[PDB]
Amino acid sequence: STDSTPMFEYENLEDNSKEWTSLFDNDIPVTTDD
Amino acid sequence: QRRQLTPQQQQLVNQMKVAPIPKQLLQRIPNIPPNINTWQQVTALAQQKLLTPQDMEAAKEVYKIHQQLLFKARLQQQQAQ
Repeated sequence: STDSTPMFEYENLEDNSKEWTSLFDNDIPVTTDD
Repeated sequence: QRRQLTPQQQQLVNQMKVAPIPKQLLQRIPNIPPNINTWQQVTALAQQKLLTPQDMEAAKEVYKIHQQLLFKARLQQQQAQ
């Protein structure tokens, strides 16, 4: 049958969702000190 | 200075700047004043304070689902070529 590995490498659930929710407050950053 | 950029993450987050919300996702957030699908122009909804707390909880799903769809759209399970 079709053999595939459900375990990935980079496709992991990160907890860095902050950067996605801050877009509702700030759009374009004035500086890139990150 | 400091500058972190992973090739795998950069490609996903940097591309989310110019990404229009598909019709499949538009159904989750109906009656949109801008009527624009590009996120750069859609974010204005929250900036103009038009987005209410009740809309906020809905936008969260849209952005998340969009990020997931973008990954599959890049791979493509169906190749006509």
